[PDB]
Amino acid sequence: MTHSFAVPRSVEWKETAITILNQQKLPDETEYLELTTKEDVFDAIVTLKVRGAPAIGITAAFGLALAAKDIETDNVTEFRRRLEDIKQYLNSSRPTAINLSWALERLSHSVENAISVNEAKTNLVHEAIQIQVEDEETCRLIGQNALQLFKKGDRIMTICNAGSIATSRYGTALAPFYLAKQKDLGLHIYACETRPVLQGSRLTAWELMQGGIDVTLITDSMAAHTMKEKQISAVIVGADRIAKNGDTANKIGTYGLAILANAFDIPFFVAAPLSTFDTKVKCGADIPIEERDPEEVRQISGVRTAPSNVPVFNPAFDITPHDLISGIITEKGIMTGNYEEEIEQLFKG
Amino acid sequence: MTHSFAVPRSVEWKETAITILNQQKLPDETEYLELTTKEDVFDAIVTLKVRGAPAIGITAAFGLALAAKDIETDNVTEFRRRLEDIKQYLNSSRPTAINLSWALERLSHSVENAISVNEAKTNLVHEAIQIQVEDEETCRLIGQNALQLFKKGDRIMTICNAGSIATSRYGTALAPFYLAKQKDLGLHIYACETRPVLQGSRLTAWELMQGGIDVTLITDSMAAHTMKEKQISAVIVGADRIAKNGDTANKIGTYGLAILANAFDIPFFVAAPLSTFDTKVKCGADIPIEERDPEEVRQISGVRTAPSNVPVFNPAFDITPHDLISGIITEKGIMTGNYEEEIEQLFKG
Ligand SMILES: CSC[C@@H](O)[C@@H](O)C(=O)COP(=O)(O)O
Ligand SMILES: CSC[C@@H](O)[C@H](O)C(=O)COP(=O)(O)O
Repeated sequence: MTHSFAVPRSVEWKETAITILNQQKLPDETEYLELTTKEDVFDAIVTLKVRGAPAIGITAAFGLALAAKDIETDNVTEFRRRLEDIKQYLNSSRPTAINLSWALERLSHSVENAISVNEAKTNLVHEAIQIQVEDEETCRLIGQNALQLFKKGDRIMTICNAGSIATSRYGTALAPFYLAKQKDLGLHIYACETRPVLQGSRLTAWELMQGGIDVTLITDSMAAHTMKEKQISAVIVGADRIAKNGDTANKIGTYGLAILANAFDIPFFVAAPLSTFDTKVKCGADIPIEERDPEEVRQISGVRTAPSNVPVFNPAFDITPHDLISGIITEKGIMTGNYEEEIEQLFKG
Repeated sequence: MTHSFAVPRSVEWKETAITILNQQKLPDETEYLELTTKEDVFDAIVTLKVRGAPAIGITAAFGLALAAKDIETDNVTEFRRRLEDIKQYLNSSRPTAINLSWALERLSHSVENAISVNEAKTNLVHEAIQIQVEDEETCRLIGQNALQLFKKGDRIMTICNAGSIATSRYGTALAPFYLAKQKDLGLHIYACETRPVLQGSRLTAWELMQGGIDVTLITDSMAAHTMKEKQISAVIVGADRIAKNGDTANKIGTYGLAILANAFDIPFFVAAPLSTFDTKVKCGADIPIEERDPEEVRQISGVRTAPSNVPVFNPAFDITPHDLISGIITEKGIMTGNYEEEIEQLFKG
């Protein structure tokens, strides 16, 4: 079962259905759903039955393609007109993760020159699938490129869950941990539980234990004391959107970790494929930050941890300025210097 | 009841019983338990049925005095000798907060000249009560001293629960919020839920609303995004033990809060009575950091939030270096630096 990370679990195309692992039922139960309509896909994304930027893009894509089937039309222009309506719909699920819009826009552009309806449908399916297989390679290369940053026995801190179920498989930020365990370098990782949704203790602690990876859980507030007491070597995280300048919007807490890392002068690393980059957003300040249902903070896995009417500020992401970032790892390699210049030279083709 | 903070709820002496608020049940329900044995006081402390440094001291003191009544002996020296076994037992309760040892030690000293066993016993009670009545007055001064630091309409962030039920009454870090409320000084409090025990979520958010204080709940990981997005103007926390150095031992998370505060150039304040200072240790490294059962982090109320056997690191406190401290508020007023020399002057009265 220590190989489960190398197999697709988050989302699978079934031609007539889209099967997704239900992440809200972990760590307790491992259940799979059958999404059949875009309402289902919209619901899975919005309520986090499926989460993690890359995997959300893939699902949204399979979602648009599955839904385009029942678009019984004569015209291709009309087909596009109808297709655009379903796209806007699934795109309004969650704001921050660029991958969502990026996937949808990719499938949209794949039928711009389409000549027939059937050719379009096929295009959508093929383009969706290609997106998934492509994500698999990048994750694989991201895992490789990043491990270069760690020496044997390093203690790495991380936040949220940027692993095998947040992507097609393998993962991004957690990917190098699966490889290091392959190359016997005794890496020790400290996973922040990631409140309020707890992606760290519920998914991260879950999948790494599954892979026979050494992982210790800690609350988020314990970061600082842990960097000191445990002398962690570095901090590696994924991302939901990287601005043209390096500003990375990621799970809420990341920004606090980056400022903490700098204080302890511990390198802070961000790993994410090109699909998560947004070259048209100038800086992090222009990145939409999603604020979710407040009961997220008032309750947990079922019952009360706060009075009912207490007002809460529930942002699901923050922004880490590129200057607190020691490096960003992508499928093409590791950037360090001037990110604006690096981001660009990176999108040569 | 807004004025509920101005009345003792944490611990109350009853000659043949000690009544406390069962803090485990908040905010769900408000329940008082009767403590009648040394084992009870010991249970309530270890299980956090009563918590917060001063309340722990006041409560421990009453237990010692209470258990001393069972001591059968005409020999005063045999009496004190026995008082010492009960004292060690009560003291090995929890290690980090000095108020426990301080109160227990203060009571032991009250009988060292005792000529009679009945005198000594009476002595212990009077001394216990006096510690309680004195904490109330110190809380008052501190709320009134820290209020000088805040202005109308400014946002303040705090952590854990250094208030009304963690002390005799009124509280410390939270004291000024109540005092500001009675004079209509518009203050917006931002409370960190404080994982894994959630004293901020279940206690602070509870007593502040119950006082008409404008409070907003956030997770511990939201602090960085909040200090910037809400333009936080300051941070005020309580304390479990301050070394002659000024190094403050407080609820896990304080340390990171102090460092996030320094980055954002936001003043950081520690509010705590003299009984919380420890001049016997020269710095934070000399302060015992209690590590609690890892279950507090893997689950809550029987609802697990992680794999049941994932390794955990559960420190309930961390150390904030005096350098990251803008000021320390005591019944004596405010200290802004050169702490050693300063608290040194402090204790010569
Ligand atoms: C492949 S994970 C990349 C990020 O999107 C992820 O780490 C994250 O920070 C938030 O994911 P979410 O969908 O918000 O739960
Ligand atoms: C008036 S309480 C101040 C402190 O003792 C501080 O708030 C704290 O950290 C609490 O410890 P706890 O573990 O809850 O007992």
